[PDB]
Amino acid sequence: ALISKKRKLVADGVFYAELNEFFTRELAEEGYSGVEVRVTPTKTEVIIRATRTQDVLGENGRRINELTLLVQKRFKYAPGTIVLYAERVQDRGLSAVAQAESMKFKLLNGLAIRRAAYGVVRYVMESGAKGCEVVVSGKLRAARAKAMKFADGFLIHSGQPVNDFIDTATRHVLMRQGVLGIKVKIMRDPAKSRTGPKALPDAVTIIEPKEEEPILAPSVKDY
Amino acid sequence: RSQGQINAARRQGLVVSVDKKYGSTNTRGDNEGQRLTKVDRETDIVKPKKLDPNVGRAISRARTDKKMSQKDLATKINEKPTVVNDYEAARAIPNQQVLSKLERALGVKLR
Amino acid sequence: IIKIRITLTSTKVKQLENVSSNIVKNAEQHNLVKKGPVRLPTKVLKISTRKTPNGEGSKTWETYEMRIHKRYIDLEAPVQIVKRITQITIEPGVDVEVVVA
Amino acid sequence: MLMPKEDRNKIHQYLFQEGVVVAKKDFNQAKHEEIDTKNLYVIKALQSLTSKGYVKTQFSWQYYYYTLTEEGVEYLREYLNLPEHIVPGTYI
Amino acid sequence: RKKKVYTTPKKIKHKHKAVKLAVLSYYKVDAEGKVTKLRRECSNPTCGAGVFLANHKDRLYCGKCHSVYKVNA
RNA sequence: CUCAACACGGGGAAACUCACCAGGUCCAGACACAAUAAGGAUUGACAGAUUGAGAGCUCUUUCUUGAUUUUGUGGGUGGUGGUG
Repeated sequence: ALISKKRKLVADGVFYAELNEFFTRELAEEGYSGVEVRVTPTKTEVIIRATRTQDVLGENGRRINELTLLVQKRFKYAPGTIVLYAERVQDRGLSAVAQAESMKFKLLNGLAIRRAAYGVVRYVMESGAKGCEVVVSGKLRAARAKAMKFADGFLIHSGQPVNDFIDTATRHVLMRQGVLGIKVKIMRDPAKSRTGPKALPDAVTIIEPKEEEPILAPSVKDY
Repeated sequence: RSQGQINAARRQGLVVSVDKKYGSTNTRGDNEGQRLTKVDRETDIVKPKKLDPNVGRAISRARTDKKMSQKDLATKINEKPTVVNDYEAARAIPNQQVLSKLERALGVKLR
Repeated sequence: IIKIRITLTSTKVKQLENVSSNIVKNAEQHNLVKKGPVRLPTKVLKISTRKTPNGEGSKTWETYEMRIHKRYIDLEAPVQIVKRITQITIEPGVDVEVVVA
Repeated sequence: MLMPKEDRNKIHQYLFQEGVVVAKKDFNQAKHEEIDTKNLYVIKALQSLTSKGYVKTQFSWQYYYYTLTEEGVEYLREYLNLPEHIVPGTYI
Repeated sequence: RKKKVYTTPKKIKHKHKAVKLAVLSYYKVDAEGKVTKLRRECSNPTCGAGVFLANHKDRLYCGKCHSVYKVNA
């Protein structure tokens, strides 16, 4: 304590960003997608959002007891006051961070660019997305850089609904010729949205009326 | 495969397996052409033949500390001098044709 | 009984107001005097970077904001029920401190 | 590195004791915060281990992250200790 | 920057190579068999009678210390 | 270097920043091989000379250190060095 809330709330943010960049670098080979911290009294806890939890949770408790030590050594936590959980991913076909790492590692196995990228867009469409778009930019097959974009569905990128329905991820893939850039935008449809708005702002639905009987039989019914 | 049966199975029939190959005739072999489909249809990340743990460390010295340089060594195997550079300790995906020419040009029998 | 004070600080409006609502709901589940949620003025923390790396282009500026919402509730309670109500309403993004006197 | 032998012992034992070292990318940092030795020694001792195997390093935000591998835990036994001792978080 | 001139006199000079003399640990030996101290020990409590005080010219200098133990005589 | 360079590089530089100039240290050259090497691989130093300098830089002197270093061969690493 003894720190102002202005410096306290900012320091919580930079602590989160340092953790997130650590796990992108460390759990790159396990399909990592994000973290969230739950600052509680008595052992603040950290959850790791990675597809293959059977790999993140190593043999007999290794590979996450190691990461528990690595965090509390670097951030000077007391022992036992931080624990690391790994629940897997909510529908990995719709996360742009996870689908960019999939796009990255498919490129590093020497897959053709047009095949590795059409295999990502069609998987995201299979996952119930309304539109997604993959951009590969760099020196693709020549010495002069170009940019290829692969799209399906539709995407909106205009306003506040971008903050609601767009997930973006940028990845640097390191090649023999140089560096290629991977950009994945995924627009999850608002119909399956659980929280927040559930429709686009200019979408109107009219409740269909039920037709009535004309004469309606002028009379009285009593009790 | 190679003359084990392809003449013995040709006893007055003359057609079993006479179809044409893939058809490059100077582009390299298809030793990973099977694995290229598997990384295409599997919608996750797979690890590409991770590293060269001791075939890097031990065979760099037996090849190059003997007489030679990598600028010389990459010239007789016909690859760029950074290809041998990433076969030195780590940081490569090892393919068969490059690793075969690495073996037959300098003798050390580690694959 | 003892005079207590609970201070809430967060960057999320929706996640904070329901926590204070649970605090007051547990406060008149078993009745005691409220001195209910007094909302402090919101703090806007502004960082104005330029836009870019290197200074080529029109001199365009951005401003980024973090919004700090703060609320304190001044309760009095027996010593037993203090711990349970301070431990049940724990939610991510909301920082709760409890001053003893 | 010259790195006198009584400072390999402090470094190598602590890597055996926990299995992790983080250690603060800053050379000439004057007595690293966990081990009683210099911070330059901690960074350069475990660079020697990494090149031969025995440990894997991650770097992020001016900090290193050292993890003892399974080819290094067996080696670090006869360097410092006797058998049937568990270095890493393998101990339940 | 194209090259270097090195206007300083052409000094690729290096340190003394921790100068390699012959075997030197000798108190003195008499016949059968005793030995007595020469280049006497230090007055340091942390030098437990194992260090040799060099005598350059009117100086007694210890090497267990980094810099300075001066019991001059 | 027209708009789309010229209170712009968040560039209000006393040192630091710092990339430039006159000079002095150090290796922070991992690992592998080979050699030297427990008749010592090597490391550090008081005083004086010397030096901008209380830099053992280097030298005079003779103590200390002990197998991590040194030398050579390949590499490794770093670079506000080049190419936007």
